[PDB]
This record gives sequence, C-alpha cells and structure tokens, in this order.
Amino acid sequence: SLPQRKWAGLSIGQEIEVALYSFDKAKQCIGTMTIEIDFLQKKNIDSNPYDTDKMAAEFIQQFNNQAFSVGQQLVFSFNDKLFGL
Amino acid sequence: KAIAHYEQSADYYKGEESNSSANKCLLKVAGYAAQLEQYQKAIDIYEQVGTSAMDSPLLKYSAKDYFFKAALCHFCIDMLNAKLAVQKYEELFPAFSDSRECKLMKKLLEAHEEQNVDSYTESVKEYDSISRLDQWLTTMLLRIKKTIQGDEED
Amino acid sequence: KAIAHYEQSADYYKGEESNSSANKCLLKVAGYAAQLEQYQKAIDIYEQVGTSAMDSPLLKYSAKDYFFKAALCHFCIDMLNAKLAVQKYEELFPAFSDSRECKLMKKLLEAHEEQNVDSYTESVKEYDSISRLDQWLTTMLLRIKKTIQGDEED
Amino acid sequence: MAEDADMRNELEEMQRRADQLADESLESTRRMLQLVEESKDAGIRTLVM
Amino acid sequence: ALSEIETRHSEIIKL
Repeated sequence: SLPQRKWAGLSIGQEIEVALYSFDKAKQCIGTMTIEIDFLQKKNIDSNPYDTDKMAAEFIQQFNNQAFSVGQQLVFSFNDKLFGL
Repeated sequence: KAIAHYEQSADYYKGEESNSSANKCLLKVAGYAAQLEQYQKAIDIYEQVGTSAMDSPLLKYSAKDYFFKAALCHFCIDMLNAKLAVQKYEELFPAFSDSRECKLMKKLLEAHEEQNVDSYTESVKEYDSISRLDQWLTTMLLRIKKTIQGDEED
Repeated sequence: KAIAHYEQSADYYKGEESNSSANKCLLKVAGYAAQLEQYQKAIDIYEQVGTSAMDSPLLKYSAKDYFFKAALCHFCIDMLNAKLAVQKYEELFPAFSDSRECKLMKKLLEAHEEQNVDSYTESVKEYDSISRLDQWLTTMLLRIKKTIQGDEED
Repeated sequence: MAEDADMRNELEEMQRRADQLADESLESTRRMLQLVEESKDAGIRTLVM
Repeated sequence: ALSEIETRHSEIIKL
C-alpha cells in the first residue's frame, strides 16, 4: 500500500529480496503496545470524539496475527476512516 | 473499432470539405476517448474544431465549449494546461459565456494546486445549477478528482 | 383508427429509426389519450420517450414536461408512479423549469391525498399565472379536479 | 453643584415595514436569478444543433 | 418607505 512503500522506502521498479521469516512467539508476541495515532489525511479532519476502547478493540479485531515493528507506519480503519498510526 | 470508424469517416469528410462531420465524428471520438484514457488525441480534436470554428460565423460559438473541452483534458496535470489554453484562448472578458469556459477553471485550479479538494466541489455546486451537468463532465469531475486523489492517496 | 394510424405510422418511422418522428406520432397517440380518456395508457407511453430524451441533450428540456405528461395522466391514480416517474427523471430539483414541472405535481397530489379541493384549486391558479395552460392540460387538470370532489362529498 | 449625573436613554426603531412582505419582491428577484439561465443553456445548444 | 418596495415588487415581477 502507499504508506508501506513510504515506510520501506521503496519505489515500484526497485527489485527487493523477499524471504520467509518467523517469530519467536514466546518472546515476541505483543501483550501491550502504544501507538501514536493522528488523522492520515489532513483534508478530512474533524473534532469528533472517538472511543479508544472501541478503536483498540477494532484494531485487534483487524490486526490480529500481524507483524509490527517499532517505528512502523500504518493506517487504522475506524468506521472506514483513515487514521495514521 | 467504432472509434476508428469515426476516425476514418471524419477523414473522408475532410476529403469532401464537409468539415461538418469531420468535426462531429471526431467529437464523438474524443468525448469518449477522453474519459477512456486518452486526453491528447482529445485536445487535438478539440483544438482542431475550435480553431476551424473561430473561422466561420456559424461555428465560433460552438468553439467556446470546444476549447473548454480542449482545456479540460488533463493527464493528471497539476499545472495550468487548461489555463494554458486560456492564456491562449479568446475569452473576450466582456463575453460572459466564457465563464463557462474558464471561470470555472479559474476558480477550481488554484484549489487543486493549493491543497483545496474540499473547495473543488463548490464549483460544480453552482455550475450544475447554471448548467445542468451531463455524464461526460460529471464523470470528468470524478476523473480529475481521481487526479486529485492520485496526488493525495491514489 | 386515427390513432391506429399515428401509432402504426410511428412504428413505420421507427422502422427507418427516426425516433423523433415517432415521438411526434406517439404524442398524437397519447395526447389524444386524454380526450380518449385512456390515462392508464397515456402513462404507459410518455415514459420511454422521456427516457429517450434524457439521453439527448438536444431534447432534454422538454423531457421534464414529457414525464409531466406521464405524471399528470391520472385517472385518480394515487400510485407513486406519479411520485416516482418524476423521481426516475434525473433532475436537479432547484432547476428553472422544474419549479413549473415536478414540485408542481407534488403540490397537486399533496391536496388530492389531503382530500382537499381548496388548495388543489388554488395552486392551479398559482401555476397558470406563471405558465398559461392549454386545452389538453387544463382538461386533464379539471379531470383530476373532479376526482377529489368525487370523494370528499359522497 | 457637586453634581454627577451620568445617564442613558433608549432607542426608537423607525418603522422599517415591520412585516415579512419584503419577501415577495425578494421572490421575484429569486426567480430572475433562477429562471433566466436555461434560456441561454438551451440557446447555445439550440445553436449547436 | 413602502411604495418603492411596491415598485421593487411590481416593476421587477413585470421584469
């Protein structure tokens, strides 16, 4: 997606080397993770309050079983709304 | 195939000096060839007809919307290509009909460059009232905001 | 038999594809369906032709009136076909002949389904001030005018 | 003297018609903005055809 | 201050 190639620093045309990789789950599984969130697109900004209790729950509802790194850039979908994580 | 048929047919009509249907069959070409993908053959036709149209006393007013269509066709250009033809175009400022030629473009283009997609809707907001919008231009409203969102997200 | 020649001749004019010739004939078919009092067939006829006019920019600004003909042909029909055929017609309702075409009709069946002939017969005068009605229209309007009175008193 | 009076007073609104009736003229000026353009719309396309 | 409004009504509905 757009942010991923903007976090990986890619360019369609560049030749990457993709290789399977596996985690050490009993040392690497996530149990508590903080994220800095903000409106992905600044053209659709609102002042509405948004329930984090429902956003983290929708976060795990969608981003279960996925690989996440420190400093990684991604998008969050709350009611089809793009946020920038 | 049918667009090629209009092309060849218009070629024969140039060979008869009924530029009438040379222009008509080419407008049928470019009106769909534009939204399909092709904005250069489009403006080729729409400049050809507008330039051959300032000639006649019968044709020069149809040339207004023709150079409009010749101006509209963007290859997702954030520049003034529409306003480029305007800086060529014979607006004749006392003639208000070319506000349906550029004043639309005059207002919305600055919006498009300067981070104002939100402002972009307010042009058609009134122009659909002072000119009921058809399929081609409305689909083009969506298409040139595909060029917006291909500058923003797409 | 006259209509058997208008409709049949319209079938011949469409035999050589001339749509507007058949729309001219079919308006004799359906125009005199009001005096022939076949409102159920009139509403069956004015629909496809106005849909053939939304496609045509050459013909659009009478298309609202074409569906108004389909709309107004009531035999005291409270189908929302009368309220939906105008909805089918793609329409910027703050347009400039629609205030005299569509919302007119909604006002008139606002009073018919009110079981009130008072405002039903005030808005008809409100409208004739702004567009003078003719024999066919006025006959159809007073045809539906008897329909409210045929249920309020009895 | 030893007098301080600092005072205030209230306003008389001139009868500016004092009814909504202004609207009807405003409705005419609506319609002249509204009902005029389509003449040109159909005019230019009547001229195209 | 109402006759000019009546003209603003009348001359312009005429218009």
